[PDB]
Amino acid sequence: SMENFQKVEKIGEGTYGVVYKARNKLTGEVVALKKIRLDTETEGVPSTAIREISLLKELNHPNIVKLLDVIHTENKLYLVFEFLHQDLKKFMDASALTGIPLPLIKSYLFQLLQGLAFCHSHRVLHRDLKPQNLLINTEGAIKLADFGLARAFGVPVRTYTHEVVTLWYRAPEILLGCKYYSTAVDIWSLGCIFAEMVTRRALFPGDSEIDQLFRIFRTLGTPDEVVWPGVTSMPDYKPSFPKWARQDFSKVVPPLDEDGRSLLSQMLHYDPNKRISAKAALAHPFFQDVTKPVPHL
Amino acid sequence: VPDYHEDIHTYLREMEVKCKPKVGYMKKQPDITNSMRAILVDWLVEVGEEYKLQNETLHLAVNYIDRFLSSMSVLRGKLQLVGTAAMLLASKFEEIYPPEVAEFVYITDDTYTKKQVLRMEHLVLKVLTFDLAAPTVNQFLTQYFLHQQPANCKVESLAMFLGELSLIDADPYLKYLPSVIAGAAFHLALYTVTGQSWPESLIRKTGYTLESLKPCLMDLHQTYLKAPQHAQQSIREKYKNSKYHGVSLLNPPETLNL
Ligand SMILES: NS(=O)(=O)c1ccc(Nc2nc(OCC3CCCCC3)c3nc[nH]c3n2)cc1
Repeated sequence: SMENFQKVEKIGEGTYGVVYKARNKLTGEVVALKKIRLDTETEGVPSTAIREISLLKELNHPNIVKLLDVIHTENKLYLVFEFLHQDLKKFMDASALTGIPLPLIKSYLFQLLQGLAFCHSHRVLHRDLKPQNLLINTEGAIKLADFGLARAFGVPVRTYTHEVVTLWYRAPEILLGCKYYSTAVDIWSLGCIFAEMVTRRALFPGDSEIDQLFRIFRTLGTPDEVVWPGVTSMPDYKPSFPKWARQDFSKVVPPLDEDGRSLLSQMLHYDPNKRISAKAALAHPFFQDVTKPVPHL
Repeated sequence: VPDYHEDIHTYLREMEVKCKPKVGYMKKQPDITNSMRAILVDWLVEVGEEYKLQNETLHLAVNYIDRFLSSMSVLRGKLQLVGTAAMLLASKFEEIYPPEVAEFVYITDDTYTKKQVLRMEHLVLKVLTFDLAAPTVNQFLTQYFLHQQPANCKVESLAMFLGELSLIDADPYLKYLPSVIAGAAFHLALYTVTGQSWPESLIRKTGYTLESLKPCLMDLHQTYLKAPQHAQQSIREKYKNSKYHGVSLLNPPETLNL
């Protein structure tokens, strides 16, 4: 079954399973193989795999990792994906000295927003965007990967799993326990990633849910009824929260120009209803001169 | 959050056509009949109530069962095995906290073993080519609900009840698409409760009119009128609960005046 693939090396461990780099011996194609340990007398095919496969087969887009095949065994389940060269996290670390040039930041953001707009349009929430799940190739592309936490949503949404999104990239409506969250949770995440590409550091690196909230409040201001109607009735909202003043965005990501700060602020709006959609973001003036620089790997 | 509501509705309209079961498959099934399918479907309603499963889960299970039986011949003593695996897959796809495999073995009062349930899971996945994110009557209703003015909880619950009834009888509901059944159920519910009709705004959204909904609607009206007498009664029982405003005991209209 896996006779045509030669494993080259282990790549990492994401939401579920294990990812290896492999090469197809007949075609030459390098692939990433996600290997799923299955069994009988346990729970069978894991839900994460069922959702990932069914949704990825639907999602064909240049900024979404491509699922090429599913080799489904009685023992193991293998997902064969196109191979990407590295993750954004590793890229930022390597650009430690240089920094990522604005044209590259802009192209990567524009591309991710196309990827995301495509998911949302197809009723899919990603729910785990972070630099380890954003993969880059040697042609200037960046793609969404690790759809193991994804799910299909309904219109209007009902309550879905609360335990979602890595903490540093987690939206305030999730931290405050809202019974409904939607697409705006993925935008909040990409907004933090936009900030991080520029400053080369996490915007909100909290180590607990309350630390995370307080770091967001110190940056964006403690939200009240005026900024966000309903916040004070939210389940984990506390009237004892300190009341920090909002900071000017020029101070939040100093190298960013006015259009950039204007986009960032819209992607980090507290009220998930007013937070900009990926689709609408593509038409933001920040992208007026966007190109696709090929990165210095 | 409407920025994608029409993209999504469009895409589901495309996918219901790709995920549609074959309309005449029961005539190609040697050993099972529409009536054995009803019993299975009625038992799944009970299993969903026992485990407090989402309605969406049940609608997806049924879709899985009808698509599998469209290509796979199954003996009567195995049909519940197919149904158990389908409910397992649906719960995994849709539920925050799905029942464990052992709960599914138990619900069949040990007619089958875990190993058979898990092997059937694998075969359903293979036959459906892992294509589990199917549109359902429920997903369409929930969007149509947004067009009410004002929202009426009874109209919503009654529309859900009617759509659920449609899952039970393959003759005639397999010939109709989810979006169309949802149209008929919403109109029938809205009419029963409020006197009002399929709104103009849903004509603009769906392209469906009362004339195009007619055939499904006459079928659904009869089903609604005969529900207290049908051999399967679990949906009628479920919709007596306060969670669904007791809608199953509203009186159906005697005529629709179309
Ligand atoms: N660390 S790194 O920079 O050395 C490097 C990273 C990722 C890859 N390549 C690659 N990885 C995948 O999942 C890898 C996986 C690891 C765990 C976190 C989620 C993502 C893919 N899934 C489809 N295609 C994939 N391609 C190559 C090098």
